Amino acid sequence: VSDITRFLSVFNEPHAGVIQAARQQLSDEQAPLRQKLLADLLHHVSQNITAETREQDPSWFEGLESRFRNKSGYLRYSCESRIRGYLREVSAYTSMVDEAAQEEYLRVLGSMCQKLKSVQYNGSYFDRGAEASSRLCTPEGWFSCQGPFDLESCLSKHSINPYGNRESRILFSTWNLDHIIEKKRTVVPTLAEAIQDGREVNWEYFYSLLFTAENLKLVHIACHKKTTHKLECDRSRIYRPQTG
Amino acid sequence: VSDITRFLSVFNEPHAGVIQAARQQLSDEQAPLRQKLLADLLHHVSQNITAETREQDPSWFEGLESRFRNKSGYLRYSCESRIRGYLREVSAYTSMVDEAAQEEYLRVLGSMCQKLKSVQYNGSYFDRGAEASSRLCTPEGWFSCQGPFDLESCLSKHSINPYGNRESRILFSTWNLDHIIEKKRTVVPTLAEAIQDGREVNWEYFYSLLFTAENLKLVHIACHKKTTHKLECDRSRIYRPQTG
Ligand SMILES: [Mg+2]
Ligand SMILES: [Mg+2]
Ligand SMILES: [Pb+2]
Ligand SMILES: [Pb+2]
Ligand SMILES: [Zn+2]
Ligand SMILES: [Zn+2]
Repeated sequence: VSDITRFLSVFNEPHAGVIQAARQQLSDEQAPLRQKLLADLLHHVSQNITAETREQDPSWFEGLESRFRNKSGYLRYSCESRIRGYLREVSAYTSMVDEAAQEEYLRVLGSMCQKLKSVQYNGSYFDRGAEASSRLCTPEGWFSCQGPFDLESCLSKHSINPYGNRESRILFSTWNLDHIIEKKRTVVPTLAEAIQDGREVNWEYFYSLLFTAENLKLVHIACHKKTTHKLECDRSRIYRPQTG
Repeated sequence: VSDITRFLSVFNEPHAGVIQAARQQLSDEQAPLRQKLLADLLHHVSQNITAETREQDPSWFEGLESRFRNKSGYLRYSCESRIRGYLREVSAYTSMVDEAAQEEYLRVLGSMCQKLKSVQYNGSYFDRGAEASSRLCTPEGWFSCQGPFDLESCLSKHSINPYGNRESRILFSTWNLDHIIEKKRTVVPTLAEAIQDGREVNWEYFYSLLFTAENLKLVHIACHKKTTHKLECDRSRIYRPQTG
């Protein structure tokens, strides 16, 4: 059954008449399953990961505004958006906070924003060619599913390289940056409750929870459990230590 | 280059030691691309489309409530949800309607709901084993991307069988029932404006537009243009003909 090696051998490296071959078998209608595999294979091969600029691989950029000249640049922007989205969701909550603590909330929410700008909304997480302690991918653009929140790794071994294909760039939209300790369900509200407590809040902790890879797992959609994460915040890290 | 035929030949029909083979090459770490193709192949093969009950293929049902015993049944429910979702979105608009026409809107919105219940929210669209003039798939469960709204067919030839795999069932979540004439952008508001007109509204027309395959294209995420569909409603079908 060692057969396969010879198969993965030819179907991996493109630049051949294989691309112009698989396409023919596709045009020439076939069974649903065979058509699938064939469509997938063409996808797998019709790729150009190495290209970085719109000039050398404009296909990738189809549909993206013009400001986007570089791939890393777009993905960086994309990541910044999800995270900026989390910051918005956090402000929207100021209303469900006690009017008495509503001021401090905004004060705290302001600090988190400065720090976010200070780090450029962590857009660094999606762009290869960034410090290795910042990116979530290999310098080639390969991301690995980190498995569901309640597991150590991805049992299916999901991966994806949004950099070498237009469809690939779009599928990455389905990959989620999932909060281990749910942000809406638990972190934000705990944040509110902590600010009303009276003790000085260690907002940096909530920052970690809300916008950092410390509490974010990058998962493929099949590893995004939409069920409740039965986790809670760390009682001991919520408030700033009183220096006795 | 006719090679491939021999390849798609072995990689399509499972039930062999091939499954227990590809898995080994996966465990035995490899290059990112080879690992990809390999992970995908395992996916492609680890399938059981023919199974219909939770009893004969419980793997598929992982994560679904217990009430769901049958596959078609779940997918039917799933479809009904998207469509019921469109009905909600339509009610939520009653507030942005003139108070004077706000009553009729609810009257009309009521009629559409009766008809929807009368047809079971068209959940029929997703379940194989339904009248051939109702399903969007083959009796085996195969759906074909109908390409973007502004095109006749899917150039990439996207297909998917949510019935033979858990991950497959979840990916179908990314496949969208896209309104050709945008519902929020154009149909709903036209509906509101038409009800304020004074002439008798042919609400059945808007029904078609809002909940039927007459105005819904089933597209893979890569064929869901989120750009504006520069279309408008048919001026001549909005109002009921005055019998002269
Ligand atoms: Mg989540
Ligand atoms: Mg749409
Ligand atoms: Pb701000
Ligand atoms: Pb109703
Ligand atoms: Zn995974
Ligand atoms: Zn398509």
